[PDB]
Amino acid sequence: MVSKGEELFTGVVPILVELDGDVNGHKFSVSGEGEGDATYGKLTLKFICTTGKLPVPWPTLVTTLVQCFARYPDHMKQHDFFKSAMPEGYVQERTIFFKDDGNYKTRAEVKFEGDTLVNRIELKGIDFKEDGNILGHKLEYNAISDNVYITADKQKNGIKANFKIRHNIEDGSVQLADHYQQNTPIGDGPVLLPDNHYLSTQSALSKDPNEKRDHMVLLEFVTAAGITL
Repeated sequence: MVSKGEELFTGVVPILVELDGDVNGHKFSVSGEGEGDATYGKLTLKFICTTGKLPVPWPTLVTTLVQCFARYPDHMKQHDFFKSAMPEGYVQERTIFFKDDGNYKTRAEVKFEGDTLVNRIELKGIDFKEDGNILGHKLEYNAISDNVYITADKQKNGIKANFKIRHNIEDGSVQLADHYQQNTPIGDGPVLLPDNHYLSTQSALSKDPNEKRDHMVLLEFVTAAGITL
């Protein structure tokens, strides 16, 4: 038997992303468009900073800027919280701690508007160092790849996740970003609460050679794993 939300991801689905941010009083907005194909766990997106120059490095915003596009293997389909919450959607909140520097706090709503999957985000960043790796733009425009560790939060009818991203710094060192995540459903309907597992995620960053606005092109693959059969 196929689930309710799962049917909405059987083809290629268009994606819109909108972010409003404020980091140490530098206000900025990002808009993104692309497509997701959950059969393959594949996302292709382009993001543009609509207010001018982005005041933080693009790689720092990747995790914030739609885990419902994860490929869940057939034997793990009963563990896909993200699709089960659709089309009504879910709230995704994070705190992201940059080691020896500031933190981002994010809140997003992820839901369908008609045929389009929308991710609407507010981001607040505080306590960043003006000469640090973030505000000082010392991070490599480099891929990021890691595992998102998911567990159920039966108390909230949702999930929690934790993971670390290691951003490469221009001098060969690493800037750690510790992520803490909570997702909760927006609707009242039932959702699937998973056993422990993870999402193996890889994001490749590139540029559009014809684009003069400050932008990021992204190709991403996301696959669920860690349960055995």
